[PDB]
Amino acid sequence: YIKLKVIGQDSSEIHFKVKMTTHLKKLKESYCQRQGVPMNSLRFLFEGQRIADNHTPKELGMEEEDVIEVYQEQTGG
Amino acid sequence: NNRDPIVISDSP
Repeated sequence: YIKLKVIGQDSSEIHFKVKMTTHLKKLKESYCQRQGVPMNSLRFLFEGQRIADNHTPKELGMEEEDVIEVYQEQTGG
Repeated sequence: NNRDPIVISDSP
């Protein structure tokens, strides 16, 4: 299991326990539920790039104690 | 200094 560090806007450090097998689609939607907002409202930025639904931890280069940022999109959802 | 743990389920 990989423990990613999600940096919240209020300095909240979220520890998302992911697995190097699942898709980031499941992760993106689950995080939205954790906050209580609809999917596509929050953009996940990794190294300046936005995490897509078909994205996988196998690509880009995700590891343990990795830093991922989450921001609210102008679309609102 | 705030840590929240979330667990994800993986589809076989």
